[PDB]
Amino acid sequence: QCVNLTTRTQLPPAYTNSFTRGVYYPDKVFRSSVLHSTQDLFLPFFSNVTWFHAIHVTKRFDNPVLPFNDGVYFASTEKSNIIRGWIFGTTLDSKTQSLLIVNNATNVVIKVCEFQFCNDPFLGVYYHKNNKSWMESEFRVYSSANNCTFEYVSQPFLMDLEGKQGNFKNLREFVFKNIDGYFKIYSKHTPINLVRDLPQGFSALEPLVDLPIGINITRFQTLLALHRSYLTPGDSSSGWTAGAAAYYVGYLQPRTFLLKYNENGTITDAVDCALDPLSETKCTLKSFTVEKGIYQTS
Amino acid sequence: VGYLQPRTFLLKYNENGTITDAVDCALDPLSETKCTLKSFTVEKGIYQTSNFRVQPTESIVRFPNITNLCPFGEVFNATRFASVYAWNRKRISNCVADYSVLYNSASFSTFKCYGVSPTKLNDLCFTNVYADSFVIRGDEVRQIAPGQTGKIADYNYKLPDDFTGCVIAWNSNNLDSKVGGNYNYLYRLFRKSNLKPFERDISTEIYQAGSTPCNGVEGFNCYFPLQSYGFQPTNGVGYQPYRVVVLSFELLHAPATVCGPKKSTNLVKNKCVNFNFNGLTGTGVLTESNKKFLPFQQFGRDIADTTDAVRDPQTLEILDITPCSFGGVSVITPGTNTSNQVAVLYQ
Amino acid sequence: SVLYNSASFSTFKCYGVSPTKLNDLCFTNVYADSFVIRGDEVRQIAPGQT
Amino acid sequence: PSKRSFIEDLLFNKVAARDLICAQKFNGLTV
Amino acid sequence: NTLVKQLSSNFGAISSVLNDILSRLDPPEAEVQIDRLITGRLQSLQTYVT
Repeated sequence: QCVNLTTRTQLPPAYTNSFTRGVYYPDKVFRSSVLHSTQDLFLPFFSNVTWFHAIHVTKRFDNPVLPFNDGVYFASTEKSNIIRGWIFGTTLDSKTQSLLIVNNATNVVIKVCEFQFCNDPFLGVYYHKNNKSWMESEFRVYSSANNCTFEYVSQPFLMDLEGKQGNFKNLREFVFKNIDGYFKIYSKHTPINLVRDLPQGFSALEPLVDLPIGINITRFQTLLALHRSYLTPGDSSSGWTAGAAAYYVGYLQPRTFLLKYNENGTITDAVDCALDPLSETKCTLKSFTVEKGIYQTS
Repeated sequence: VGYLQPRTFLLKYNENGTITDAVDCALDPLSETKCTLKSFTVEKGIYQTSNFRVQPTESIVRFPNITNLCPFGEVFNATRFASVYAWNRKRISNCVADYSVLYNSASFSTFKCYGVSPTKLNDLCFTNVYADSFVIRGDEVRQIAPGQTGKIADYNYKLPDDFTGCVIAWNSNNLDSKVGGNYNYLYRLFRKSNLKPFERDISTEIYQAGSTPCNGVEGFNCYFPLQSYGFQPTNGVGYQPYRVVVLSFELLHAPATVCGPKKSTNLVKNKCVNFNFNGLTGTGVLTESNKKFLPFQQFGRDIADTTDAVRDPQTLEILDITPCSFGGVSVITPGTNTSNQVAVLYQ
Repeated sequence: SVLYNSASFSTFKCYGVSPTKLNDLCFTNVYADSFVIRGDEVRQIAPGQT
Repeated sequence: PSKRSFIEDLLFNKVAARDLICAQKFNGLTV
Repeated sequence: NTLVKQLSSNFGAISSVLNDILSRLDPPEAEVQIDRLITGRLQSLQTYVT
């Protein structure tokens, strides 16, 4: 029911840099061929975020609990479906209504209930020897669900639950915001084809859902899934493998961003007005290519 | 027999205090120029006037068709609700939301809509309608307000500062009371923290008061945070229970399909006609647009912060709006001392 | 804050200062005037009345 | 067609909604 | 360009379009916003004329 995972080699959290990422659609007004400025929470450009690996190779598996603020950006580079869902809570002891958004092999379950989380919640697929097929088996998350208010179940889909190689074939960008008790989730998918590091380019995230949870979120954890084989040493709590995916978590900050709209009505260029005096001058003059000369700022 | 019309008349008063000369400044451009210059003597020259504004002919109101009606018998006339600390939340969508049904139903006591007029609830469209129903005391009615004092507005319910929604409250002394003491409704009293706007809490833990650690003991300085009520049909008017329902909705934001009883009529373009879309009213000419919108937007603006493109909530098409007031009008006159023959010029 | 958990009032009106901002301000010359009136005279105790 | 020389011609040559003139005409700005 | 961009400023209002304010609030409540917008536009026009 509630057990702890062992036999792992922890690594120091590496630091990487983001190349223009963390821009969504804060407004619902169509704008094209016009430069608009607004004050919202966005990811700082050319900053420094963390990178957690997950290569089986000792292996590498981490599942920490990070404090929630006013906007969390999640960039998941996956190729065999490793990162499953999310759990948002405050105390996590059957005392405060916690949110659980899990992506099961059949449906997607979004439940706002006072769950009793164990010391290490996760999921676990098993590989049979008599029949070469994968199927979800272990579900070591919550022990019981007492009071429940919001429960949503998605439509059945198709999932092979089979691990495949061939570099990162999927990139999922998520943005979670908490405004007046409402949880705004922005989601975007991209069929990438990179080896590692951070995907370059620009991507404007679209509004996915707005759940009326009506609760306070201070901490969040990423519920993941392991894969066990038919020749696991010992019991089913130490012979599991790592995986093949990566995830970057970033905290959004209320910074002034200057947007450049094209003829398609989509955001194609973003400039952080609070990063450098040249960027401040560009945001004040509403331009992107300043010539030669002196200028007065703040 | 003649019918009078509201016209702008220029009157001349002499030393006797009686009317001597009257000029109808709403028929000829010469009279308009005389009224602008405020003098009967007009010199030879040219003067600009108002722009050519095409008068509207039709007024269309495009709204999505609704085939359902929101239930009002279990919201404003229910027989069993919940407490204030655990208010019942309901989602209202895909139905006709009306406000005139509150006059021929139950007898309500208080009804106030903050952020929106109480006469445009049927003309405007609602987005994400959330109904929060609870029961409080008669003396705690004034505490339920966007920004007030009291323990109910701090440890139970909480309203935002820029709240744009309606709040109704009606007495129910013969529904949530009994002669043997009613203890079915509880309210939070002891808490060491406030509450964010639109937040629910159902914590039943022991509150730690003072410098004495409680941790489950139920004794001195360890009172229960949830205190019961005392509704009974024997006290005064200040102790009777009151059912309060708060309806929260967004005005002009996400393309919702709720709205009210208004539906779609006809669609006419290439003419200066009035158009109503999701409550937003405008006057202009509709033209077949070419730039599509986004699957989360409804209206469109530009550098002037004006509605330039609208989305039809019927065929999911985009239509551009153009102002039907175009053209500069000028009047050329040779002077009143010469003759009376003005020339009209369009630039 | 110790007046809500021990007694119940009918009208609490603070003119010149919001009730939600009475925790970070300082009071000078606190004068308390208590009296007893009727139920219809409660509206007569306000700055600028008849 | 005019009465300009080579230097004069050189000096002369050296000097809805989305459109600038159409958007300015909707607010009364005329040239 | 400045005259064009000044039309987007609300000058202390909820929106720059008068029809957006007249559709949700009654004229007795939007009169102050209309007057503020008129004063701002008049000040901008006076500055441009100077």
